[PDB]
Amino acid sequence: GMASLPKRIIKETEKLVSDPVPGITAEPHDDNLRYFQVTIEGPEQSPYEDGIFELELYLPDDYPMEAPKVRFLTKIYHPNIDRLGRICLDVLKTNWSPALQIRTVLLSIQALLASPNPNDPLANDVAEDWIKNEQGAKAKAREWTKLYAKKKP
Amino acid sequence: AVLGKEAMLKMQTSNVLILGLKGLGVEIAKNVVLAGVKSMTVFDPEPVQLADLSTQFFLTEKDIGQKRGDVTRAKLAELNAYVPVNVLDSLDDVTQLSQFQVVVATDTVSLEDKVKINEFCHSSGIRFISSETRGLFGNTFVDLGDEFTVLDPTGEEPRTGMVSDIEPDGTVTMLDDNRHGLEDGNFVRFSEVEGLDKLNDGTLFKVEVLGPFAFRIGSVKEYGEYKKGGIFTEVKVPRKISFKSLKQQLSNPEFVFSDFAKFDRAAQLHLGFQALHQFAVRHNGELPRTMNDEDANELIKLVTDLSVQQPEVLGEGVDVNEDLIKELSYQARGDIPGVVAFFGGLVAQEVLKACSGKFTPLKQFMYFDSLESLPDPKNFPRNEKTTQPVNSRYDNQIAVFGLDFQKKIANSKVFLVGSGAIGCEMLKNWALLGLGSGSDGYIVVTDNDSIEKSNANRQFLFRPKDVGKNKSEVAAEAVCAMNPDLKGKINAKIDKVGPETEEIFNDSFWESLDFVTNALDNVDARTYVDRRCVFYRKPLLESGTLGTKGNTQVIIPRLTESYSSSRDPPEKSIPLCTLRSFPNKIDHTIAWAKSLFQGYFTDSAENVNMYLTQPNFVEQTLKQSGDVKGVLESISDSLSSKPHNFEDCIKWARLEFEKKFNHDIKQLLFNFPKDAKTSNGEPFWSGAKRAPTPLEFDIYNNDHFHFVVAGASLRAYNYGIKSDDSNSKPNVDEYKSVIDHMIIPEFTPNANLSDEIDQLVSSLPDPSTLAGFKLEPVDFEKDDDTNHHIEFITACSNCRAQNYFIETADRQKTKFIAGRIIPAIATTTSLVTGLVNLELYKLIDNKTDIEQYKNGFVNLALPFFGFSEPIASPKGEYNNKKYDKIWDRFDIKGDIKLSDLIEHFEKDEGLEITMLSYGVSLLYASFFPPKKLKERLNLPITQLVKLVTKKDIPAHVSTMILEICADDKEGEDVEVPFITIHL
Ligand SMILES: [Cl-]
Ligand SMILES: [Cl-]
Ligand SMILES: [Cl-]
Ligand SMILES: [Cl-]
Repeated sequence: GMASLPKRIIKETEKLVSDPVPGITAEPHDDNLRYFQVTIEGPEQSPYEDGIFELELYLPDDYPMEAPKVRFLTKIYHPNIDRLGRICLDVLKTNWSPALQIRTVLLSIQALLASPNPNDPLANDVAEDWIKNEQGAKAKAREWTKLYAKKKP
Repeated sequence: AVLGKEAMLKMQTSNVLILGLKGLGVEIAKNVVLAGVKSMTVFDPEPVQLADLSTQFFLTEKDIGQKRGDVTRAKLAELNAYVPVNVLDSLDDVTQLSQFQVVVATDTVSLEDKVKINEFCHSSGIRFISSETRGLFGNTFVDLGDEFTVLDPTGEEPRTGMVSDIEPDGTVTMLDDNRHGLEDGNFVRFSEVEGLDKLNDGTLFKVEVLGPFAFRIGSVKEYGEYKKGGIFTEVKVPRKISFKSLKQQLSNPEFVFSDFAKFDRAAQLHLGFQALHQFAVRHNGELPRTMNDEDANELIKLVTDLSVQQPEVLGEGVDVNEDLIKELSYQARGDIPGVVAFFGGLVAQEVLKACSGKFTPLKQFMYFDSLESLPDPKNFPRNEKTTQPVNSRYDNQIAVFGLDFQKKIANSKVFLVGSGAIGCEMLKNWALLGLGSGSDGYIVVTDNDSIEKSNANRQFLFRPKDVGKNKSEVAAEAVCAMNPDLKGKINAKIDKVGPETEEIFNDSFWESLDFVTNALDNVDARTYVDRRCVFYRKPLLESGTLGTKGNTQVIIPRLTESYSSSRDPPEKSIPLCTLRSFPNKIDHTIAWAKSLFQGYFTDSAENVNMYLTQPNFVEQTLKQSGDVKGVLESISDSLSSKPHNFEDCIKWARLEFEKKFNHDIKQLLFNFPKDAKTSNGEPFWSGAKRAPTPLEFDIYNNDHFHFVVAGASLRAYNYGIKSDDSNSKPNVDEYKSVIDHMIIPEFTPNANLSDEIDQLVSSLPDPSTLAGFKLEPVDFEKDDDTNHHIEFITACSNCRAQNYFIETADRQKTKFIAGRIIPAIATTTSLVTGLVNLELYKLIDNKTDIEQYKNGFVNLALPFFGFSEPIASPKGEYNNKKYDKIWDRFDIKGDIKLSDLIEHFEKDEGLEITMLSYGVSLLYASFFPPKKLKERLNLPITQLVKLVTKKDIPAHVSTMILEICADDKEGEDVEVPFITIHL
């Protein structure tokens, strides 16, 4: 565990702009390094590929002993994201340590968008749609992408 | 669930007798009594003396000359109203002991009498324990007799886990990378294993741990052929153990060791302690007099002869340790609060094992010393004069440390954060130490918590008369009752230690202090105090307990790691998905039930009241709220239901039962049938996904019944149908009458088919029609059995458990899990506090050899004692200037401008500041864009902060910590300390 929380945050922010992850931006609030505004591009060859999605991220008191909090702001049709932005994410739950960092959370979310998981669902309706009616569910995800997400450059 | 009961409730068989009531005897007796037993009986006819007050906290100077056993009985009785404390009038023959189940012999009983008492107890079937303390030395001996059986060695919950694959040969592999947590030689049973039929019948299997995620069983082709699934559960099998008498053990001792680095000493002291008694025999009952070389060398000779009488104690070729035994003689008369508290907790726990049958007893001897507490003799000489008595209560501490070091203890300035269990034991140790008792010393204790009872009068400074008052105040006054020398020296505050109080606890306050001690549980307070101690370069004494486990940590400036550098990871949180739909443990159902409580009985009432009282509620909620639909649906349902009679509260609870444990489950199975296959091609309901079955309400099922009872009562509270007043021992008939006449709507799977919000708001009633209408929100009080809260959570969790075939839990176990109740027992608390007070001595001597310090860990279940050298602070180097990553920092005078700071670092240190922050606020970054950089680079730090936070400095501030990132002379990144700006 680090001796200081804001020091850790500084170290991660510098490296986020220095060595960014493609398709993802992550920038803190000047008056609160614990709140991050995030956007993720929809992965190419997926229902979401023409959209850009907004997320809030937060670091709790005991970060990095405690995983970040994440919530989608953009309305999205996904087996693992519910109406209030909450995400079931394998990295958020069981697997956390100081070794993992905001970078890894964002990579994981990006990958969840590329490869949804209705087998372990959060939005049970969308999961039913995805298992029984896959192509149609994907099409609804496309419609919602252009309907609610912002367009790419 | 509970702490320990059923077959392990033998403590209500058990009458304990304690012989000798000096400090060791009282520490033991206090711990036992607080714990709870059938009876405590004490025996010490000897008259009180001033010296006795070194560690015996229940004695005062009014008592000098009276019997110790008489003057301690009343105060020990105060501790637990459920434990009778008697005094043995006289102990004239051994058969008087037959009325007791455990007999304890402390430092006041001669070894001759210990051998006699013990032979009697062992041959009579009575458990014997003895203990002694000799300055910084100590020992204990346990003898529970011929045939003792260990039925619960560790006391911890039995490990369990889900099986993925088992072959014809053993090799049980787990599910999705999970620890079994079992050790070699453990035994396990199985359930729900498909294929291997009679492998599920309760048979045990020895476990060979071949990996952290698998283990071996053997041949299992006879039970069947594994198909899928399964759960394993550890079972602890009995272990029969034999204890040898004291006489057998004196020449053939079996040791439990107290310190890796001191293994050999145990055989030395075993002889030494014996010789001490042999010395008292020859010298008319006296011990070796202090720092006396004549008596010391007489003791060396006594031991040297005892070695030949007991060759198996040292073995072959092992020499007697003159210097060790010499120090034993020097310190024989010492009475040190830390050592006495350590052995008090340790020995009290052994007594409780002997009473209960729980845990694994000590077998059979343990020896302990803390000689590195001794100061530098150069600094503090030890001889017959410096160490001599002075007609004070501290004489038997002076006996070890000398008067000058003891005076330094008196003139120390100390800060104690927290007045809980450990805080109270700490104030007791300090009272006995006379710490902060000199004219240049003081104590500051602070705690903003109030007092409230636990179970059967726990806590030995707080009483029923004290409920509601502050912990710090009552604790300070109690220890002043124990030692008046601390009257008016305890500054008992009630402030919280954090950012919100930095003008009370400021530069001056912290810099005055000699050292800090933390007696707080939560991680936030601990990291804050730790970082203060790093900032002001103060030593910090840390401790913690978790049931029978405990630890101590020393944080030494410019020397060791801090507390935050090594703190443990917090507890796993429940994954949201498993919580919502796929529970497999009672913890999940309990957490879900708590959520439901919150929504039913607290949130809905608050929302209704806001809507009825505020005029723009609907407009505002539309403007700024993530879950608009949830809030409005809550309100509209709360107001559309409107129960007018308790009949309707019962009906509402029953309909909620149907919704949550029938319809919602049927909807879930609609989405994913029990034989539904994933896109993968495998079943959807595999692994930790247990397919539920919907419940059919049965009023004779206890959980269904109590769900209805508790929910109807709490809704009746919300809608004012019954306040805190109802004969809450209900009859099934009353509720069955209402429920059998209800029509239960059939399950409609809602696959039936801005826009929805407007319909909601159209539904809401006009508040003018609800004139004078109010909902009374519930507040979750777990420590009140009248209120139906734990009843509701238990029953709700258990019905959901019935859904997914998870085994139910009773009110007490549900209360344990739902409260996150962390155990606090008296034994471990006293012991760990004792060890902290032993490292304190090393702080007083301002020791800087890291090998002199001791971080401690204990597990009184096994029992295990272990000590370890503190970890050195990590160190680095950026431009060949090496530095201490924890403690070092940069120092800067005045409210310098940001540009001057950057330039100063380029010139003096060679650093290129890339990032700079003050607390949570980012003040400057290398990637900041031009317009941004220009407005800041020319600002003073104080104004820079005013710009970012849009709030000016409070003005009481004199110093400022700043974190930074920077590159070196090459341009590559290097690690660097923090910066202190002195205003
Ligand atoms: Cl004695
Ligand atoms: Cl076996
Ligand atoms: Cl016990
Ligand atoms: Cl003194």
